[PDB]
Amino acid sequence: ANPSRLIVAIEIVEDEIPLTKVDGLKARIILIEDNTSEVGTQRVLPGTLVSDKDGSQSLVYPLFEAPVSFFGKLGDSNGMRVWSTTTADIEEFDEAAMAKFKTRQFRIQLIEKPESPVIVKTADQQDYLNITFDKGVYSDMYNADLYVGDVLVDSYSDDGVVSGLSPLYSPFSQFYVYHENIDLVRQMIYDTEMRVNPAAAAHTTAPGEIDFLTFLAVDGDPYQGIQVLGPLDGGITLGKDGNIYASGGTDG
Repeated sequence: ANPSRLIVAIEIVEDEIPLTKVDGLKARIILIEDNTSEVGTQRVLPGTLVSDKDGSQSLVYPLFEAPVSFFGKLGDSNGMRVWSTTTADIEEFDEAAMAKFKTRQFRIQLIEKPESPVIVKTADQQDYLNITFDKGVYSDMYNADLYVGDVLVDSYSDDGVVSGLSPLYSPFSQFYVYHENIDLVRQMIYDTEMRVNPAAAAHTTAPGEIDFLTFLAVDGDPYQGIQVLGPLDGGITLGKDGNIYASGGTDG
């Protein structure tokens, strides 16, 4: 009756964190479980976090949302991984593209259980897809558009034409990005950090360059104005090994 679904969100509050206090942010990645609402209609809402500093309450910002392509509880076997790029790693990434468009480059990969989980290769047979959460970014390195919304489904799909094989379809039928929420979240972290650690403006020159998922700065270094909350603290670790699955699949 109902597809499984993945909704990724971020819970943030203002608090005194440690700076290894100081005034910055307490954040944690969370999943919202809803297969009822129409896709793209999650709201920013107060979470369960409170602030030791001033009694303020956390807010929860839906970031993105992806429905599974097919009915059934088995759709709950679909999920994904996501991580930001860094001028610290083994692989490189499109540094001039980022420069030009002042946005951050991310890698997303689809996965399936049984779990390590199994990696769903893209059509062109790559292990992962290079994306930006912003529109208009075109990469000369990968000669592709990078915007997730425009490219993911399409990339894990293959109508079979010049391919000659059985049409291939993506396990996720659409990737909806909450642009406004993301911009709201990045600004928040950009501001906080420019204040806390103003040298960080050297490579983080725009709010659009903020990694709001794994909270690494471009240089590779985790922002000094964020204190991340892992599973110990009600959170979810994203990243190369950070597995998240769709849910709420119903058979009827």
